[PDB]
Amino acid sequence: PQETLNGGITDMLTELANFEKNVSQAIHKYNAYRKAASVIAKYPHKIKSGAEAKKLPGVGTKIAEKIDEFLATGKLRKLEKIRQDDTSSSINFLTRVSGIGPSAARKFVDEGIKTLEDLRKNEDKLNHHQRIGLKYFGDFEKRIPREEMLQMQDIVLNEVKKVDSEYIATVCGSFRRGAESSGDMDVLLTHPSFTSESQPKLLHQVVEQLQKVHFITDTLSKGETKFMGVCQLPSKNDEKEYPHRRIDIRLIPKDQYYCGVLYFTGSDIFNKNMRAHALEKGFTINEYTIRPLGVTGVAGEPLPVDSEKDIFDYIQWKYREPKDRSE
DNA sequence: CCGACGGCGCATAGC
DNA sequence: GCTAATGCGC
DNA sequence: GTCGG
Ligand code: NA
Ligand code: NA
Ligand code: NA
Ligand code: NA
Repeated sequence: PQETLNGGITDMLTELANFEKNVSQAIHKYNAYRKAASVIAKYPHKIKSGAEAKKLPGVGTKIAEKIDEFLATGKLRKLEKIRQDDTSSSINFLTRVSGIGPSAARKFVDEGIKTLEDLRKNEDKLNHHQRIGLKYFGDFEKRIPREEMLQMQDIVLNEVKKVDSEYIATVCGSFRRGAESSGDMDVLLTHPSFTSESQPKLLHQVVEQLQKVHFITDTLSKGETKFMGVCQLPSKNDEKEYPHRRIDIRLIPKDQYYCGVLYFTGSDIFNKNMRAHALEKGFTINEYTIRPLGVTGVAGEPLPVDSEKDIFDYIQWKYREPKDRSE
């Protein structure tokens, strides 16, 4: 539905969500407000009262009251006040730097560091992740058009294959479901030599190749199974530079790969629905495995999985393509 | 009334 | 020095 | 903040 419907309500709830997470450090209220915003954003009517909204799952008595106040006055008193509170709006703002969470944002604002310029002048106080997040603050808040995702995928798959043609790499996330834009790039990597029961340089060799061709420009964190960093598409003769983008690469054991691909393809809602059905059929599906449940509820050993299809086959579901996995 | 609400890889105080 | 907890992001 | 056992 068009934002013209309940965009004022949804924006208000998301704003309240951020202050719960970033200022109050109340992650479950942050998720409460988000869930309310999501269910409202799906509702195909311009909401007329708090009681109407309360019929939706995730909207309770308090959000109903807030909606009544927003509908009658066009604002929320509590939101206006915290909006103009110098310290709270600064803590909320600083968490938009990757690497700055609620605790670091609080500590910063406590000692007078409230803006990006303040952070710039205080690099001594920033860890490595935070410095990168600052350097790319604007680029990281930009979306990635799908054409650029295809160009990024071209490079990633080419260089992975060049390191060892037995690697398997899949770009997941909404991109794999067909999305016209993406927030980051999520790469799932495996190799036949790497199983649950089997090697500490499998991920490193791929990261190193991507750094040697100057696709990966920065590293946020790197271990033996997860890389989080920054990359940038190459520009040409006299064209403007592409923004820097967030990329993650995870190395998964071959026998857990398609459980990983399924899970990191999503959507979140599809995942829950698929996991709901799997239970109803006697299986438990997590990020790693699919296991049968005994009649006492006791989980058995993980079943062999060799494609996404196998998982659908186990739970008597027709294979669905990623484009039809929105829910 | 009252606890759950996701769990885990990697970076960076307490002994 | 080692170990575990915590912040962080996803 | 909302849900549900
Ligand atoms: Na409700
Ligand atoms: Na942040
Ligand atoms: Na953030
Ligand atoms: Na080869």
